[PDB]
Amino acid sequence: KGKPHCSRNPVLVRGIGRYSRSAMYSRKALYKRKYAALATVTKPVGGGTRVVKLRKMPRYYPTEDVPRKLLSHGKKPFSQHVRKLRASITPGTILIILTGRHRGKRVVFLKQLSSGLLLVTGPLSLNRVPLRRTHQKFVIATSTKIDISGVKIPKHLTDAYFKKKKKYEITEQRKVDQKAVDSQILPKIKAVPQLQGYLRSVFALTNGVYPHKLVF
Amino acid sequence: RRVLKKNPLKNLRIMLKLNPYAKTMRRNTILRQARNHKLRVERAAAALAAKS
Amino acid sequence: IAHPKLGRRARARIARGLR
Amino acid sequence: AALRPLVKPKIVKKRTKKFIRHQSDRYVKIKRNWRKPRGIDNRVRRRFKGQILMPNIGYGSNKKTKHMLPSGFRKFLVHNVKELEVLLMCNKSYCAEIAHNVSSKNRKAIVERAAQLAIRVTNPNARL
Amino acid sequence: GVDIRHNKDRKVRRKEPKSQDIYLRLLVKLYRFLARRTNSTFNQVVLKRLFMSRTNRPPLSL
Amino acid sequence: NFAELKIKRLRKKFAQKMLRKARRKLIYEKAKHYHKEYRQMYRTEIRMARMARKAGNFYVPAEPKLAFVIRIRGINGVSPKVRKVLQLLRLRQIFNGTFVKLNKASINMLRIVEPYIAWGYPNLKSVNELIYKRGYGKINKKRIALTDNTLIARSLGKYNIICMEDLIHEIYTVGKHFKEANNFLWPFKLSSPRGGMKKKTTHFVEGGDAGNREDQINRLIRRMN
Amino acid sequence: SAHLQWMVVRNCSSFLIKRNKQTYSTEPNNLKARNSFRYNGLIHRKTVGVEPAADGKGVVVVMKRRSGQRKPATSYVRTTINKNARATLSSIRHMIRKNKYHPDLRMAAIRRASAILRSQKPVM
Amino acid sequence: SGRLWCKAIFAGYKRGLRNQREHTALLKIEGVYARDETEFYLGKRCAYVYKAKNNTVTPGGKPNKTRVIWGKVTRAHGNSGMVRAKFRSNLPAKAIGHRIRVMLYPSRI
RNA sequence: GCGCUGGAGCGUCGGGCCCAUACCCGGCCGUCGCUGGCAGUCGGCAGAGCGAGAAAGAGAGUGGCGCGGACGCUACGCCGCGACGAGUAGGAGGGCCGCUGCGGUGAGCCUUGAAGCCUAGGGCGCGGGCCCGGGUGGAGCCGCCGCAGGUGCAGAUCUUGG
Ligand SMILES: [Mg+2]
Ligand SMILES: [Mg+2]
Ligand SMILES: [Mg+2]
Ligand SMILES: [Mg+2]
Ligand SMILES: [Mg+2]
Ligand SMILES: [Mg+2]
Ligand SMILES: [Mg+2]
Ligand SMILES: [Mg+2]
Ligand SMILES: [Mg+2]
Ligand SMILES: [Mg+2]
Repeated sequence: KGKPHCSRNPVLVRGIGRYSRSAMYSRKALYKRKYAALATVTKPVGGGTRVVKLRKMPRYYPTEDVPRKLLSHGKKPFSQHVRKLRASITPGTILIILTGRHRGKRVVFLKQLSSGLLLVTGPLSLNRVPLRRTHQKFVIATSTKIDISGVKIPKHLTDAYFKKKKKYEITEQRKVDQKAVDSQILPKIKAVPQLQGYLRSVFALTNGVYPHKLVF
Repeated sequence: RRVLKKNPLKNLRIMLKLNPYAKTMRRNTILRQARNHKLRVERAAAALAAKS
Repeated sequence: IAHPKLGRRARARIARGLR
Repeated sequence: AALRPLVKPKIVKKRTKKFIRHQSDRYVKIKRNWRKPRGIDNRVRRRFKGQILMPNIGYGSNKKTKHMLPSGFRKFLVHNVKELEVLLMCNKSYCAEIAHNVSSKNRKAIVERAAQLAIRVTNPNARL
Repeated sequence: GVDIRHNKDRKVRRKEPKSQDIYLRLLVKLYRFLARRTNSTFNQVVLKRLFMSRTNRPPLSL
Repeated sequence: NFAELKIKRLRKKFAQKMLRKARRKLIYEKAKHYHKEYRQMYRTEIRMARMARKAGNFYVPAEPKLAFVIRIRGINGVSPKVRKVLQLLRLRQIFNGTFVKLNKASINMLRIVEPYIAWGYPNLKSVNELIYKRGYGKINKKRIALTDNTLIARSLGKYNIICMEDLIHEIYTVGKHFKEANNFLWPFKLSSPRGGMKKKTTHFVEGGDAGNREDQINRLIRRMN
Repeated sequence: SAHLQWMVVRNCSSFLIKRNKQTYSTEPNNLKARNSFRYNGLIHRKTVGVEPAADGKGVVVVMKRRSGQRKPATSYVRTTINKNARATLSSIRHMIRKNKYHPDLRMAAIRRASAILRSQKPVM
Repeated sequence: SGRLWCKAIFAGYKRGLRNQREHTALLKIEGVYARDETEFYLGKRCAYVYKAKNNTVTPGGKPNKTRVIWGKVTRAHGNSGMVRAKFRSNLPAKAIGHRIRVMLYPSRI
């Protein structure tokens, strides 16, 4: 055969190519690419040979069975969905957690996980925030970001790494990774004046404070 | 059985099935609009440079 | 060509043309 | 483990409260059973606003989930053990109901027979 | 609403014989199958006359 | 053997597949030609107006031949003469719409039902949107959604109407077989006008909605569709 | 015949039983035990039947022969099958399919045989 | 360590002059009094918190007497910042003129 | 009505907003129409279709290993599309709505407890009403197919009794 190649049509919009059928015919160079024209196993037994059948008939039959459903096309499983993030969420930004046990605290955002969740972590020395997953919707993103393009997060932590197992116990690797990422995050945030205190502080609403009017 | 009618003005492939020429029309209009947009941007930039 | 009765030979020839 | 039905649909009922007959609270001689009024100036009959609703056809529940118990089966009255073998094939859709006139000793045999035949009984321990 | 009058919205034509004669119903079943699975309207006319009552099919003389 | 039956049925399926593809190319090119005709028609009126103005004379545009009529008033309290014409216009429910060609008979009919209707001259975009979204077809005196070209083709094929684009073309530029196509089109069930009617009871001339809204009917359609 | 008898039995037989929006048929040779022209066990020239055996184990299969249509005493032959579930299902499947003996209800017979087999085993 | 929800007042049901539909509720969120400012609160989670006689289960903590009726904010209602909300169960009329929490975790910023 | 006077009055008006069982889409029920489709479950006695814009045959003949395949179909049954749903007097149809007795039928129920009655119990059916749970009762009772009627009460200054 031949080595697989990428599509010759740049995508204009979703479902529409930039080149028409005849133009793509020329790009494919189809003018010179014309073409024209299991169930039984033998086993020795000490007798003779037995013809054993795999996938035998069912031992039991239910009183009745449901009919097969119709066939759809766009209902893909969650493992292969396309994940999107809000325009205000970039690596190195500051987030406000509102739902979990660490509600109202300001946290540093690292990256988007393969499960669609935000891999967030604050300096545990500052606001007691470990390497924790969080949902994009359940998080408020503010207009204060740091440039973490020069840091390297470990690549051995993923959704399976953060997946719950089954009293909870902290493993040694969690502490090792937390120290490894803190040693790269904390010195960077300390460059910005009065940033450690802001992260230590929490978010709360007083009288006369309205989210629609205020901009973060 | 009953077929759920999908709006050709919203859906793309439904519109193409009813009228294949919509694909070529919607390709041409996007390319024309993008080309006109970049021409106007270039003309505005040239005019600003001349004024400067 | 699209007419079934009178386009049979034309469709036959274009089919051969694809081959 | 309880014998689950073949399919457990989401039973939705358009109306849950019964249709109270007009002026059944006012009098004791009027029973709660509904009767359509034929009065010339009857307030309910002309369905005035804020009055007693009338049992129209539109209150008919879905045919797929009609006569269905909350457990997902359909009641079937059973008198003797011989009638249980009828529901042997209709195991995953229909349950069995023991008649009020069934004696205790025969009810025990019916319950144990249904247990062998994997047939749900609404009242397996009625009298004991 | 709609400006539709329902005086004649229901057809009065028959769909089955008004008799419990099992032999007639068996013949009705046979011609029902023939009428719905053949392109000849003769079976349909026979089916209609089978549905018709006693007085609508007078005894034809020799 | 069955070796020749299998290849024969494969050839038959391939033959009808080629026929379908040829039909698809046909309707594609017909749609292209209709687009060209639309461009010519749109530019011709402007060009004729320009050449008249530059010479100093006037150019009376061709009087419109197609109109869209909407029933804006309810069933209750209608004169028998008015309701009969409403039935003849297939406007039974409120906010029901239809296309009517213009002539001496049609204009008089619209005049005699003027208080209860709102009619105007739809444009190409209005016809496109109404046919694609609210356009159904009367197939075997039923109401079938036009989700495929075969539904139109099986009923209007003998009138050289094979695709929805041909149907829209005849509706906009009234052809010989306009009556059959319009009668095939089910009356349009338009929703309530978003934003509200200015005044239902009074004529559009006196600030109401009923009457001859010549080119303003497109604004009504954009929010009723 | 068959349809001639059905037009009488469909709403008059003693085996017929109607209650709770449901109707059944308690005839001795009715698979699925429901009143239908397909599964009636008395109005057909050829009929199959799946019943539990006299002992608490095995399944007896009843078949109606061809000659003695009017001789009920010899009209039915009863064969007792006492083996594993898979073998019993295969035996009944072969008995109906390869003999072409009323192949309309072979699956219903298999379902009934499986149901009887699972009922005969001790219940936890 | 403070409030994380906006304050709202349960003004009433979605009602006409002589009729009311109980499946929709009218909420007056404090601070916002215009349509151009009520856009932010669309899609938020609105919860009505109330106490009861006997204890009930509380997620992530000891059971207590507090109960809520969750709901969402559908769309704006009028030019005065009033908003419409739909709850899982229709709000009882006892809550007329009472505080309803409007959360922030259904964020869109 | 409270009240209202840089109107919450009067005349001409512009945006925005409010809601009917009205209109658009969607779910469910029923009616009507297509007097529509299904006997084709035609399987090692085999080959899986007649949705397709175009009147008619996946028609035949003469010469050049593995033993397998879900439901269905009470045809008075099942299934698919559309449109419609007001109602007095009045008419028609369906009642697996209700009562009493008769002919058949359930190897029906029943002193290991029937009818009747009560019940803050579990339900079903839109509805007529019905099936189970608990208490008293001590001797009869019901389902299906047909037949028959002295067969259903809120009234009648209704009759009797309380
Ligand atoms: Mg009156
Ligand atoms: Mg209506
Ligand atoms: Mg009539
Ligand atoms: Mg009026
Ligand atoms: Mg609006
Ligand atoms: Mg009516
Ligand atoms: Mg009597
Ligand atoms: Mg009481
Ligand atoms: Mg005594
Ligand atoms: Mg009385």
